[PDB]
Amino acid sequence: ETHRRVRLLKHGSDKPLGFYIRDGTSVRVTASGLEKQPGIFISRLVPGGLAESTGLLAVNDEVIEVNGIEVAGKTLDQVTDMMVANSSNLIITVKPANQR
Repeated sequence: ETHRRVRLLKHGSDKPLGFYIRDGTSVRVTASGLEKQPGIFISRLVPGGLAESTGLLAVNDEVIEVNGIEVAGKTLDQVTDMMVANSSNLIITVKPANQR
């Protein structure tokens, strides 16, 4: 299965998380069919940050959920709000676009 839950930030609140996110409409084949929906993707991944430190995610990768709570279908505000709340434990689940 393509997605893995990665925890970003368990030590290092001084340094940046090391990644940026982006919103785009993702069309996937779901139980509903081909459905295009708001989705968050990795926009930039920065070396030196926790994202690169885990190095398990890539910029092409698509975000599924954060801390156990789905972001697939939420608004960019809602998902960022997750991340701000999950600042002590940012767990993001992504799937690579080029599969795993």
